[PDB]
Amino acid sequence: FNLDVDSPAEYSGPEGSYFGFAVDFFVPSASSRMFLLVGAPKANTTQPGIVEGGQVLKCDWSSTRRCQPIEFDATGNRDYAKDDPLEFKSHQWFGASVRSKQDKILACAPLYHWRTEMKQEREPVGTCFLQDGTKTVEYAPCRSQDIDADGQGFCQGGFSIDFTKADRVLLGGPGSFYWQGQLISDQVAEIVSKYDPNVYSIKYNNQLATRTAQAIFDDSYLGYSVAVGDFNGDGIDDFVSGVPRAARTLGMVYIYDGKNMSSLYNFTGEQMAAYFGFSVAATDINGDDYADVFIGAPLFMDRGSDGKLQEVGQVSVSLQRASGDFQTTKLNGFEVFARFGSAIAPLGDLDQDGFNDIAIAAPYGGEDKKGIVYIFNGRSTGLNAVPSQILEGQWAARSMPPSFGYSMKGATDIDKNGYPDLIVGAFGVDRAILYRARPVITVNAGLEVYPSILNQDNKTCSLPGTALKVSCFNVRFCLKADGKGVLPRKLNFQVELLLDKLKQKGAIRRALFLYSRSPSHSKNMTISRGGLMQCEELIAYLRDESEFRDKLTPITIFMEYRLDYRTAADTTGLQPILNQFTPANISRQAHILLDCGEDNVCKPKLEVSVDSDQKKIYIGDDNPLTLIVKAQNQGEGAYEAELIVSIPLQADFIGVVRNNEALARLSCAFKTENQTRQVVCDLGNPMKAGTQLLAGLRFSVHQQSEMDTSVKFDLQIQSSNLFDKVSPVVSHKVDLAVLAAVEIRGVSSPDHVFLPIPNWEHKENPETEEDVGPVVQHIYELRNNGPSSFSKAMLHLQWPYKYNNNTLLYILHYDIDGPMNCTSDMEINPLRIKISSLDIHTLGCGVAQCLKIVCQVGRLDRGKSAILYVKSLLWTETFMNKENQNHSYSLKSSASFNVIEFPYKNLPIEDITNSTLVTTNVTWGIQ
Amino acid sequence: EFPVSEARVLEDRPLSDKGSGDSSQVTQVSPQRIALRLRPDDSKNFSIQVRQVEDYPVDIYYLMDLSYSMKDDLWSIQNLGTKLATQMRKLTSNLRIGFGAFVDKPVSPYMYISPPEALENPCYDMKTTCLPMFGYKHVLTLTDQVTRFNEEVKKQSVSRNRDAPEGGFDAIMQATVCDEKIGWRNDASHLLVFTTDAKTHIALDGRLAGIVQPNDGQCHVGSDNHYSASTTMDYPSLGLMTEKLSQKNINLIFAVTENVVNLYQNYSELIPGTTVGVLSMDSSNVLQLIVDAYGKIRSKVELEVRDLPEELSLSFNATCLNNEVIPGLKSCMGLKIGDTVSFSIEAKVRGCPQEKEKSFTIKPVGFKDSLIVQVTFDCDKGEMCSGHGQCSCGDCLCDSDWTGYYCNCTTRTDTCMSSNGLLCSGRGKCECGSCVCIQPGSYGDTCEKCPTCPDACTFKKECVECKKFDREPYMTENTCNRYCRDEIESVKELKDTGKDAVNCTYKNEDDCVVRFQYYEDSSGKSILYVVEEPECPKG
Ligand SMILES: *[C@@H]1O[C@H](CO)[C@@H](O[C@@H]2O[C@H](CO)[C@@H](O)[C@H](O)[C@H]2NC(C)=O)[C@H](O)[C@H]1NC(C)=O
Ligand SMILES: *[C@@H]1O[C@H](CO)[C@@H](O[C@@H]2O[C@H](CO)[C@@H](O)[C@H](O)[C@H]2NC(C)=O)[C@H](O)[C@H]1NC(C)=O
Ligand SMILES: *[C@@H]1O[C@H](CO)[C@@H](O[C@@H]2O[C@H](CO)[C@@H](O)[C@H](O)[C@H]2NC(C)=O)[C@H](O)[C@H]1NC(C)=O
Ligand SMILES: *[C@@H]1O[C@H](CO)[C@@H](O[C@@H]2O[C@H](CO)[C@@H](O)[C@H](O)[C@H]2NC(C)=O)[C@H](O)[C@H]1NC(C)=O
Ligand SMILES: *[C@@H]1O[C@H](CO)[C@@H](O[C@H]2O[C@H](CO)[C@@H](O)[C@H](O)[C@H]2NC(C)=O)[C@H](O)[C@H]1NC(C)=O
Ligand SMILES: *[C@@H]1O[C@H](CO)[C@@H](O[C@H]2O[C@H](CO)[C@@H](O)[C@H](O)[C@H]2NC(C)=O)[C@H](O)[C@H]1NC(C)=O
Ligand SMILES: *[C@@H]1O[C@H](CO)[C@@H](O[C@H]2O[C@H](CO)[C@@H](O)[C@H](O)[C@H]2NC(C)=O)[C@H](O)[C@H]1NC(C)=O
Ligand SMILES: *[C@@H]1O[C@H](CO)[C@@H](O)[C@H](O)[C@H]1NC(C)=O
Ligand SMILES: *[C@@H]1O[C@H](CO)[C@@H](O)[C@H](O)[C@H]1NC(C)=O
Ligand SMILES: *[C@@H]1O[C@H](CO)[C@@H](O)[C@H](O)[C@H]1NC(C)=O
Ligand SMILES: *[C@@H]1O[C@H](CO)[C@@H](O)[C@H](O)[C@H]1NC(C)=O
Ligand SMILES: [Ca+2]
Ligand SMILES: [Ca+2]
Ligand SMILES: [Ca+2]
Ligand SMILES: [Ca+2]
Ligand SMILES: [Ca+2]
Ligand SMILES: [Ca+2]
Repeated sequence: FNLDVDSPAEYSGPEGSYFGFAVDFFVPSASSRMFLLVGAPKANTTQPGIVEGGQVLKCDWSSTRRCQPIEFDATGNRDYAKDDPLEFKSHQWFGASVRSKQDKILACAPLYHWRTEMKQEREPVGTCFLQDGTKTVEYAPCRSQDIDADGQGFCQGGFSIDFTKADRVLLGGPGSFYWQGQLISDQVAEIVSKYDPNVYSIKYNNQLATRTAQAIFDDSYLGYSVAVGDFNGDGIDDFVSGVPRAARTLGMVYIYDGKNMSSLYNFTGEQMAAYFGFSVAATDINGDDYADVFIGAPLFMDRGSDGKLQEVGQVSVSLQRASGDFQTTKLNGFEVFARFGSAIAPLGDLDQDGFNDIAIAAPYGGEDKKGIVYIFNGRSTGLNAVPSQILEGQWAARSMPPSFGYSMKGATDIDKNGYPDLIVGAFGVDRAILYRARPVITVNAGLEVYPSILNQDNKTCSLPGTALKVSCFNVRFCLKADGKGVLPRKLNFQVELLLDKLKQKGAIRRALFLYSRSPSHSKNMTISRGGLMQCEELIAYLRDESEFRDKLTPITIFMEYRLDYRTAADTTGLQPILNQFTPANISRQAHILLDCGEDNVCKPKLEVSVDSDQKKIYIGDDNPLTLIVKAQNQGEGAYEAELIVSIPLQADFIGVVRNNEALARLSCAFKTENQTRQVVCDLGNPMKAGTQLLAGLRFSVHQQSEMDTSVKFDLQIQSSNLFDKVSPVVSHKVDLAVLAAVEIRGVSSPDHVFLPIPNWEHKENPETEEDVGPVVQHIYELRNNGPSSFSKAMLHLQWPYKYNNNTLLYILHYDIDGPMNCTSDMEINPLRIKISSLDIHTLGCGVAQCLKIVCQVGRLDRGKSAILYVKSLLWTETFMNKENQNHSYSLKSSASFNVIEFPYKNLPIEDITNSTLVTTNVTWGIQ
Repeated sequence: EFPVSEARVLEDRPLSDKGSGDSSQVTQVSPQRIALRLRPDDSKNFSIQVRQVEDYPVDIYYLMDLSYSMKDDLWSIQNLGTKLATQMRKLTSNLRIGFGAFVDKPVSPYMYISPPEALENPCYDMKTTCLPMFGYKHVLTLTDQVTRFNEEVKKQSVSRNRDAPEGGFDAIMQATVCDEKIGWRNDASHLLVFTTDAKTHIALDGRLAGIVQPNDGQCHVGSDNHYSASTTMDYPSLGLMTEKLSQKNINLIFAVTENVVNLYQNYSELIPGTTVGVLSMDSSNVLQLIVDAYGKIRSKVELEVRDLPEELSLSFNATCLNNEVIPGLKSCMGLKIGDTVSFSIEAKVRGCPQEKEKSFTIKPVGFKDSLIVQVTFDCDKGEMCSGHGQCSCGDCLCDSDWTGYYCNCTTRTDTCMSSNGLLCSGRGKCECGSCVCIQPGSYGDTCEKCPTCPDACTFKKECVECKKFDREPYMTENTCNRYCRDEIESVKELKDTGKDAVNCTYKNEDDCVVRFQYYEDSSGKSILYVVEEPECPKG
């Protein structure tokens, strides 16, 4: 969380050479000193006829800053014939990508143009170069025989590179095939031990590579960015590559394996044109060894309070579950237009807390598009979404934006100390910077005053000037501080003691030090060892009664403490920093004996009761719950009186009830310090004697489900008194209940069919819908709305069917949406009528013969419904244009349901039922 | 006391359908100014009206893809300009007209590299020679000579590229930030028709080509009229396109071929106020496409803010139909050119800060006229004061675009979106971002879902009994037009054959049986074919 920013290493390069576009740490196993690798595409070189071939500079940490080039290739453009080069190195952007194992470094040139061996051409296939101190070999996995865009001609491999644990360089070419892109992983000592300076192809032995996909997959840009880690079983790392144009500009992120190169897990952006995949990274952010993927979408647009879209970008941070699945989260940028996940760079431990950090970067953030670097830290819970620091760039702008943070690397420690480091690259001002992490001192304090309770008429310590024996009380402060790297031996702290801090500028400060009178004593200590609390004590007294009114407002002692510099390394000292989550403030309370007489000490009688009202929390939703507490002190005084409400997991504290007049507005406040959740309330420091409190505490219990059956809270008061400091703990369980308001909506599509029917012929033996009648479609929906979800229910539907052995509303079939299955006691669509191919009015079962469709439902949560879609069609024999009055019919449909089973078991269930009917009136309209 | 005031200051009144306004300096927004002196923690209310003034001058810039595929296109478009004017004339007096051409960044991987030099000039393989690579050329600024358009265009020649996706976003940007060259009238309705058949390069795609400098958003053209930084500056981000589109009040229309349609809609869904129209293979369909969008352009009044001190917050309660209101919204749709609407805003600062003129504006998207509001402030252990969640102290003063006791609630309606645009599908009300359906037996984020709800043949009934019978409700609430947006028509006896729509039937007050049909295709159709002469009881 804390690197040095007072004085970081300022490395520079030439004007316009994009010095810093790519960075890395060089750590040769053949030597003791580490270095800096800085890509510099667009850098003129001494290669004949080659303009801006770019280069790579090796920069020395040895405080000198002299960092000039790396001897890669000094040969200009090769030839295929007399006046016709075979390759074109001018403007190759060599340096854009720079990785390096140890002693092994791979630099590439993604814009390296090649003439085919075939016809005259200038295709951008790109090449890499792998140096090894002495031996330098060219690595062009795309300079294959096959050319043109339909092949690997515009591959631009080397666009991104990366080494695996067992040395196996992963590589990308966004233009392979039709810009689909492709990954190529080749073993190192295969790449070396196969290099023949006289061939432009080179079949590689154990080569892993992706194939040409289908047409629709063009312009996806696979291999745009690449990272490597283990996402499958054990062993070797797998290939993680970001495809910013996958899908429909949505962007995807593929993870192939390092052995088969077969596809594994995929990731997809949620918004178009956001470049989900511009950058990626695999690192374990929560100490449990399982690589975690991080994917950048620098152009993402979220929503501001105003509701409008802002271009700020998000960083999808997917955690790896041991089950093979993921627990993805998200993290949005801060300012608009500063790309945010524009460059993810996982570090190690800028704190050594046992969890890895990571630095996301907005190259256009901060004032004047100077770019900043937010350095998020890690925790077992996942990644802490709050920038523990922000590396603000400091370079103007000369021709274009500085792009500080556009490229960055950090994970190896360049200096002495046991903490990592970071290299950032601002190529708009042509420079790269080294940020040295500082030592993290964690320090425990500890302070307590001797007599805690003060007797005014106490005679023990003679005053300074005079000899007027006065009421003594001593207080000793102490502290230990152990580091974790290059720093120890002299952790020197400037401590401060203060008496009666509650006393403002009023000056009724009734506590001072012995040999010197004032509520303020100054002092500086020292320490070093792990468990060596180097201490000290001081004599303090209390002013006379005849010079101050009090009535008990605890005489609090105070302690402040801070480190000092010249506590670091030789090569320009690195001042440590105390861990962010440790306070340089500790303070205890001193009281005065008052009313604690007769027996001489306060022994309170304590009690808290609860009525247990509104005992009912329906499983499912946010159930509001208030607790009426009755804090009571019946004994003598009771210092630091306080209520300890122990709430459950699915608890959550809101506040104290003010809306109600008759209640107490306690100074309550939720807390979790230890593996315990609890509401803590101030019940009046000296809770007097016979004092009675009765406040209310509101919450909102969250469902769990088969949590057995009841949710309990635990009440107990406590205090700093020596005798009877607490009260008998009172527990209170609130009972979980079940409520699931299920309802059954129903509706006929053509609810009203006017019977004179537009041109219809009476067929002898029908074959199609047009031959029978108009469609009539009944729709039935069972919907559970109640908080509590159910696990099993039954749907019974009675359909008309016939009447006097005469059909009415012939069913063609039915469909289902949701967890439900059905069965018609009779065969549906006997006459197998396919599509086109080219007793009054009411007819509602009991009157007619039924076709009963029974259905089995099971699992309708809070807001889910199950639907039956029946598709029938009037037989049109609802005619009889003669005898009585064939006028007015109803064709009633009816469907009931019954909830038979829920997930909860120990709670009292009740069967839920009801029904609904659906009519379709076929009337004679003109007559 | 120290009363808070909202003294209106300047206020020409809406120019009742007077686009050509003879020295009446045409105004669409009611009070062109105003001023409020807010005391600490106090708010103040004020109305604001805006009108779609009839006969408003249109400016239309024709930006077409100049790829080989736009061969047939450039044929049945030369005749346009003239053909265009006649239709647009029945909608405007002063019609400006311009043109522009683009293809893709004339560079390395996009351009036809430099294989033989016999390529920096043509489409060599296929013998059909063409023009070289350009990216964004500006030929013909917006002028009166709707015929002179036919000139330049007939004189336009095609080109060819390797990469499927073209480099248009680059053009769409220049043909906006470059007002002077393009010639955009201040008081006029700016349009930018974007025609194409292929995908497109978004920002960051240009890294391949070796371009790492991001679009600055400035105007980059020279005397010659070709986008100069095309080869040195990456494609503009969907957002920068937005920022600049609103700022120059230019209307982007996406006239594209069906093959790549659905893609350009989501690009629209990200660029608010953008219109998409299905273009044709041969591209003849183009004008009947433009003159359709204009309608869409002038049928909405999305009210947009600009600047505005963080301290004061605006709350709106729009109203765009017979004084029935709709609290919360600040925009309106379904309006015909000429109608007027009002909004009613409310400034309110959370503890007056330090002085200055502090002047912010208010105006509808696309309009030039706006309400400039200059604000001034007359005011010269713990804190259980909360439960948090943006909630401050004192006793819980919520923040801008946050309401409710706990500061739980929002002021956002975007959440309560919908496909048809209408708030909560028109079956529910937006409550703290989330809709709360006025349940007709429905559910869903925006109450979209309602399988139990009555077939359309029961929803449209009220429409044909209105726009074709002058009866029933809506005829009663005066909301028969703005509401029944549908375009009815009397079917010559029998109706349609196309089995991609539904046919209804019903009995009217008159006890007669009406038979109609609900259809909908190509570019958002919804005709209500009504069989003429319903079957009534003979006698
Ligand atoms: C590298 O040297 C070249 C030439 O000396 C510089 O520019 C090239 O040549 C002219 C010189 O002004 C430029 O106009 C061209 O743009 C360059 N060549 C090409 C093919 O574009 C170039 O500026 C120098 N580079 C650096 C980083 O200093
Ligand atoms: C991850 O995404 C890729 C691309 O969408 C999937 O790979 C495609 O799978 C189909 C299925 O047969 C193949 O025919 C295509 O050739 C593949 N395309 C490419 C570009 O590789 C892959 O299956 C997806 N899912 C997983 C789990 O990898
Ligand atoms: C001592 O008093 C407190 C103890 O930390 C400090 O006041 C703030 O305490 C809160 C804890 O809720 C922190 O979040 C703030 O950051 C603290 N304030 C500041 C300025 O950091 C106070 O800083 C301490 N002062 C000293 C000299 O020890
Ligand atoms: C079909 O007709 C029946 C009755 O003929 C309708 O059912 C009810 O009928 C009584 C007649 O006394 C009315 O008072 C009720 O209001 C009717 N119920 C409803 C819900 O309207 C039935 O409604 C008709 N079918 C449809 C789809 O409306
Ligand atoms: C059946 O449906 C609902 C319960 O979800 C209730 O319906 C009754 O309640 C109201 C009575 O005026 C109305 O909403 C309904 O029309 C009415 N229906 C009937 C038939 O009276 C009712 O409580 C439920 N009944 C059961 C047994 O669950
Ligand atoms: C935020 O809004 C909710 C909206 O109701 C409020 O809390 C409610 O919680 C339930 C719904 O979520 C309701 O059934 C309760 O009646 C209501 N409870 C309370 C204490 O208001 C409340 O304003 C906010 N939520 C919380 C936990 O305060
Ligand atoms: C209801 O709509 C269908 C089309 O959606 C109408 O069918 C039309 O097309 C059929 C074959 O394509 C023809 O057989 C029909 O004659 C034709 N309709 C007309 C009016 O020409 C169908 O006819 C409509 N219903 C009725 C009663 O006309
Ligand atoms: C590799 O083999 C095939 C794909 O090549 C696949 O079935 C298998 O799961 C992969 N992993 C291992 C360990 O074989
Ligand atoms: C005097 O100091 C304290 C505080 O007044 C008092 O309680 C006690 O009797 C004396 N000190 C000791 C050590 O007894
Ligand atoms: C754009 O919108 C469509 C609408 O169906 C949806 O599938 C998705 O959001 C996007 N689809 C495509 C092809 O872009
Ligand atoms: C919205 O509701 C009405 C509409 O005019 C009015 O009270 C005001 O504009 C808004 N509400 C408040 C409290 O101001
Ligand atoms: Ca593996
Ligand atoms: Ca993990
Ligand atoms: Ca860490
Ligand atoms: Ca270090
Ligand atoms: Ca006592
Ligand atoms: Ca065409």
